[PDB]
Amino acid sequence: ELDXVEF
Amino acid sequence: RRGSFVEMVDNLRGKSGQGYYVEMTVGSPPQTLNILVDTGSSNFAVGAAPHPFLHRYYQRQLSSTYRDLRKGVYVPYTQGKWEGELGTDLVSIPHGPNVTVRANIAAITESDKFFINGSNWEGILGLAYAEIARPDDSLEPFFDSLVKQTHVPNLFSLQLCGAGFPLNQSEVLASVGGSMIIGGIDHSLYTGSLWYTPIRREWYYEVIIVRVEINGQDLKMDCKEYNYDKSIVDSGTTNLRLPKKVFEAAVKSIKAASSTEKFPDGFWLGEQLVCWQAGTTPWNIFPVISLYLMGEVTNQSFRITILPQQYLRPVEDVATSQDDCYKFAISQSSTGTVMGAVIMEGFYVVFDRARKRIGFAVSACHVHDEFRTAAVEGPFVTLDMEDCGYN
Repeated sequence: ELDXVEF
Repeated sequence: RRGSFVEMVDNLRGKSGQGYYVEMTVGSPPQTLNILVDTGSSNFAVGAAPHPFLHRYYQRQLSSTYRDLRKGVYVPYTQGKWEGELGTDLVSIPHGPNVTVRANIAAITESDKFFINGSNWEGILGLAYAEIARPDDSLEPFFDSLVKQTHVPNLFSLQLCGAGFPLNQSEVLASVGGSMIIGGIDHSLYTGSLWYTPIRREWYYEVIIVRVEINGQDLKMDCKEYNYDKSIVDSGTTNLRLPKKVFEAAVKSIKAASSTEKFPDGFWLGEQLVCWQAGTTPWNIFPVISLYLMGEVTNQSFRITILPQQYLRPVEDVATSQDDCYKFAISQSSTGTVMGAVIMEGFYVVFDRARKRIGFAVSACHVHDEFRTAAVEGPFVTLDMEDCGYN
């Protein structure tokens, strides 16, 4: 359930 | 066989679905906070104000060593996001090396779908490189500060331990979830040898997958597809995520291998749980998955193999019954491969920043049965591996 950064 | 980093062994708590966290202190006097270990980002931040899902939070006005950088920051993730205020303060890790360093800290003032009800963590430790830090690479990540300010070797290792069954909040709090060894490698955490793959570029912890097998059968795709976009190792992502095309083919293959039992699409889409009578989960009908990674030697590769005990995530039954239930922890991605928590639970993972490589070894705490085990094996002759990297 976790989906940790966008670049 | 030995290890030798006892003060750090068993310093983690949590599970794949809510994340693994470590205890830290910030400020003077020390304020104790639970921090999610996240290798998929580079910002160290903490809730700095009341929130329904937070039992405690960072109080800058109470820290004599706090320093205000007078600068806001915005951080978006694949899922969830937050806004905060930049500053610095002294930081320590009770069950970590015995050093204190001054690191950058984002005091989170607003967030959306970031914090999780009952995870027990209140901040995040972005362990990746400055290149992906927000606002920009000038905000030195926590691990860079630690290494620059102490004699701790530029390396950390993670043993995430999945239970193989669900844990209520009381259990998660009372149980050991694993180990994060800062500055070293503890041999008591793995069996067999450590195999290393090169870190392609220092931003995310990027690697290159050169082949994929489902129960020994080649998925047979152009290897660039396996890294279409990129392939990263991320402790803060629950699932093993694959580029859409790879995912579709992998699920087709996993379905064919386990065809002695039919499951609803909601299951394969990772939306709904599947349950079996207590103790009868048919592990043997599900295939093992092998990911081949580029080796450190030219034309050489190695593979890591996980079991369904890794990719089937334990979840409590809808009716809290005595059935053994799980969700399929492999899902698609439009942003490359993500080797998340469920994959890491099968191995001891060494993030050797100094030598720009990542090591994998069978975890001493991986879940399995009496017929199969996770594995790390090599070497295999593989040609044109860099060709697999996406540009």
